[PDB]
Amino acid sequence: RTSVTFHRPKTLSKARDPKYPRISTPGRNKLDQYQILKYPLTTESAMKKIEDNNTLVFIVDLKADKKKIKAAVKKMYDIQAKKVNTLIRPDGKKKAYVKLTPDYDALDVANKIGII
Amino acid sequence: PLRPIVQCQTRKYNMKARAGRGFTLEELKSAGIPKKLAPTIGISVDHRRKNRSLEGMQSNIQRLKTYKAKLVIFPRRARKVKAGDSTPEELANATQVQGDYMPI
Amino acid sequence: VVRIQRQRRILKQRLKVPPALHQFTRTLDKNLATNLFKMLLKYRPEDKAAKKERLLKRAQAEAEGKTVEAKKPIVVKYGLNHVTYLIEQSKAQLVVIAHDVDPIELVVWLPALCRKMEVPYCIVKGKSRLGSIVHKKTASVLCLTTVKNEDKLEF
Amino acid sequence: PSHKTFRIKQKLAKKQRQNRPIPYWIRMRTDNTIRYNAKRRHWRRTKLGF
Amino acid sequence: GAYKFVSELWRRKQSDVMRFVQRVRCWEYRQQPAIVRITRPTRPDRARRLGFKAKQGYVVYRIRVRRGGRKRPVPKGIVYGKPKHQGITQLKFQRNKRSVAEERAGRRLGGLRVLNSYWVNEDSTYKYFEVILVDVAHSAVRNDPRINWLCKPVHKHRELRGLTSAGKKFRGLRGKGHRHHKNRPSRRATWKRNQTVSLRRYR
Amino acid sequence: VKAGELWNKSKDDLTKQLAELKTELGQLRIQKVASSGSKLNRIHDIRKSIARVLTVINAKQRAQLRLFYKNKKYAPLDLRAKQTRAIRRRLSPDEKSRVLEKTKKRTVHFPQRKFAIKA
RNA sequence: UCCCGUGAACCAUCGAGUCUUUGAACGCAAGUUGCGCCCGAGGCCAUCCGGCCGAGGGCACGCCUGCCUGGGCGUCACGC
RNA sequence: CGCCCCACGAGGCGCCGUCAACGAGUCGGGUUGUUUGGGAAUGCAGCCCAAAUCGGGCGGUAGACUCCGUCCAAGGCUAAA
RNA sequence: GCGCGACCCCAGGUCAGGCGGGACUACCGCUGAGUUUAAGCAUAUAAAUAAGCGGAGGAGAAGAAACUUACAAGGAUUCCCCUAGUAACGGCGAGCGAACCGGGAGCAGCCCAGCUUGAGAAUCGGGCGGCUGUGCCGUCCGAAUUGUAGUCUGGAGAGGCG
Ligand SMILES: [Mg+2]
Ligand SMILES: [Mg+2]
Ligand SMILES: [Mg+2]
Ligand SMILES: [Mg+2]
Ligand SMILES: [Mg+2]
Ligand SMILES: [Mg+2]
Ligand SMILES: [Mg+2]
Ligand SMILES: [Mg+2]
Ligand SMILES: [Mg+2]
Ligand SMILES: [Mg+2]
Ligand SMILES: [Mg+2]
Ligand SMILES: [Mg+2]
Ligand SMILES: [Mg+2]
Ligand SMILES: [Mg+2]
Repeated sequence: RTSVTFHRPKTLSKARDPKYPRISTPGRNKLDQYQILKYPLTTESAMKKIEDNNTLVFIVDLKADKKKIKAAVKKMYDIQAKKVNTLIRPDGKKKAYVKLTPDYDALDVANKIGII
Repeated sequence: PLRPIVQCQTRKYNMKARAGRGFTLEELKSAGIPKKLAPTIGISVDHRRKNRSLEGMQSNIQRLKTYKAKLVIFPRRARKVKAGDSTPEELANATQVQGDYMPI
Repeated sequence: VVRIQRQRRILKQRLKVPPALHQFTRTLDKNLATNLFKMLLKYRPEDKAAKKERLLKRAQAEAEGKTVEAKKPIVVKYGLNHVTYLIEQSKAQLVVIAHDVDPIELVVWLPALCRKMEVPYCIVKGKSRLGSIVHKKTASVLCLTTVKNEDKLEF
Repeated sequence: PSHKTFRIKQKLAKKQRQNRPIPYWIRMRTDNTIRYNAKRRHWRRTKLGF
Repeated sequence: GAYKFVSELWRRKQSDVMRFVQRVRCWEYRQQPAIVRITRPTRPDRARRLGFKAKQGYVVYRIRVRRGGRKRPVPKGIVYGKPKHQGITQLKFQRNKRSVAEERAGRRLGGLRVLNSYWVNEDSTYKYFEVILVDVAHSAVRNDPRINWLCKPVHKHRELRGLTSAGKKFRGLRGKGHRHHKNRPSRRATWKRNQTVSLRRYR
Repeated sequence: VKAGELWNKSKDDLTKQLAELKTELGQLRIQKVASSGSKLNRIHDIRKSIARVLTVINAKQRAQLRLFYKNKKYAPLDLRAKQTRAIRRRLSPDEKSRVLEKTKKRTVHFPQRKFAIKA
């Protein structure tokens, strides 16, 4: 040996392959789109945002992030979000402002579900 | 199970007889009841007690024969009659005796 | 673990070893051990595999021939309690004690017992080697009770 | 403060949902004894202590 | 039949043969941690008589405990009390060092069950004990009729309740007659019984 | 929807009804949002319909899951018997019955015999 | 539609299920929904037959039985 | 109620006298502290000393000898009241 | 230029497992006061108690004499009555304080270590496969001779004969 210092020799670690699964039942996706998008908001402030800013206001799950909101609005309503802005409301629910890419029309999206 | 006659200890009571724990090995062997069979047929044993005086030993021997005389034993199976078993007539006349069947 | 073991042999060196424990440290030679271990290798006990077919074979001898006919197989004897028993009955003819038994008290008194009972005894080097003969990991003692009539001279 | 944690914001939200007078129809149920909300809180009179 | 010889030599503890073997072992023990797994009993014959078997699930550990008494652990040796309780430094713990060791193993080895223990060595500062522990989850234990009793729930932490051999010693249960009658069922059970005021219905 | 009419179906068909009952629930949230009056009380029906279908798929999947592993294979932690921690750690009746050779000879020879007196 | 029946119910009862975030609390923390790593069903292209977003799920500590990987003239045998 | 029939193994019992193994820093003693109704020291614990095998522990006053009664520690399990 | 075998240690998100925490009526272990009483107070008493630290079960603990007794002796443990406010202990003050005998409730005794397989580890775990599935069978690895099984536990027992 040249070094005076004895280090820990490195050995093999074998990976896990258990003889029975600790979980048989699969995972349901409990935050699916209907959990993510609960219901659109119909406050007069929101109805302004539809015309003036091409925007849609939803009440969303408290555990949904901006990315999943973008995905779920494409599966449901088959549209595109240019930008999603969120805030957790003073009473505990999360509100998402969805801006549609300028292809789609927010008013026509508003009509196809019924808000205006 | 059957208890033998013993004298009490201590001057104040040595003139009084009472039930003891169990028969000694000599009392069991003199009456011809094997050591490891007695608890199985209703007779307690005491590997600790001693026989220092002949009369006490004689008294407890007679109890074992008196008990053996009025003891009846059912077979271990239905029809096989091995040693120590009894006649069917005996086993129908048999009831659960209650109280002190051998008073002291 | 390395540090303590090296000092353990060094501290052993420095201290005065009393005679009973220094009666080891005088082992049988290499020349004689190769001679002795040649004999022991002849009398290895029956291997695990070497043991199940004969019991399979003696099934037929019992099931049809209705006789057991296998004759006395002759092999070395081992196990400390067994060898001590053979020694005190004087059925032992050669005792083979490993120098490196730990705890040593298991064998310290064997030299005295074999000397008092007048059986030849040797101290070979390596308990792991004795265990190899009998198909164990270590053995710590061996003894040959009886040799075949072909090896009286060599024995 | 304006700088708060999510955990404190969560508890403050629940405290607001609980400052409401009881529904009127509760007063009509069979074998009812609730008169008013006996736990109403006012920010200037009783502090939350959290 | 070799266990008789090894036991007799261990009786002769002032012989030079035993003084040398123990002196070197005491050196090494002092060089190891206070609670160490060991592969085989160093006193196999003393282990045999204490119920140890060479079976899977039996483990032996070596524990080191300190020697001496129990100084009162108070902030400066200051006692706020009557002069009868003001002593500090000649007081003695009521459990023997054997009991202290088996529970040190017991707490650390929370998954195993203490069976017995036995002295191996000592010097002026430490005493060394080897504790026989049992894996009551091992199937080679659960199928042994002689040791199944240790798997029942009523035997959890026997050493912490004073129920091993050392526990039976400092509890005064080695002995039977007068001179020991207050220790059975327990010293505190005896005290409670003698304290009771029995007010019968017709009195 | 009825419990019986779901237990007698195929896996994919159960998945459909979950999907569409889920869609009907999403639209009923919006009347509450906008309108009122009468269909506000289909939510409780639809909400329990989803739960009932979820129960059916789930209760079914364990019957298969147990069946596949009920070759007395190693069982998953979610399919093993949860009774109490104490019960699971007991000894088996066969283990509690292991007796020693000497003690069980004490029963082959010299069992406790049936006897009477006065004879 | 639930009324001579798969059948109401703030009904009783219990075997089938679900069971958010935590807590002995277990990936590291915590006046933080803060900070890592690993696996990975599913989908996209091809900068490979690889890489990209993944649904879900792991990664605490001590201990026992077995195993795999390895270390030290500690004791040997055999060599070179 | 039915079929299966227990053994050359083990056990009981009768004699024999040849053997007859039985738990160690443990017991035991001193000293210290605690505890007890336990009083020349009831149990327990520290430290020191440290066993025996015609031997060991007891017989509520410390001590030596002769006899006498008594039990066999230092490993473990065990219902019911 | 090696490959050995064992010893003692490693590191593994290795296969499979068991640990910790909670509740306080009663149970087991440790530690541990002072108020108070003594018409003051210090040993004593309060008390081997309260508080403190732990460990269990449905009961727990104890239990089969290295026991008592002094008798014509008895015979595991626990609980009740009695012994008994007694023998004893105690600034012999204040106070404190059991046990044996006897009578009841309930009764039950067991198993190891060691000389004692040596023609033969006859024992045990695990993977895998099968089936009658709380287990049994086959097979392959391993534990263990520094000792698994069987015998045996002083009441005995090994032998021998019948
Ligand atoms: Mg924001
Ligand atoms: Mg103010
Ligand atoms: Mg104080
Ligand atoms: Mg004292
Ligand atoms: Mg007990
Ligand atoms: Mg104390
Ligand atoms: Mg008071
Ligand atoms: Mg006063
Ligand atoms: Mg006063
Ligand atoms: Mg005063
Ligand atoms: Mg308390
Ligand atoms: Mg108990
Ligand atoms: Mg009176
Ligand atoms: Mg008192």
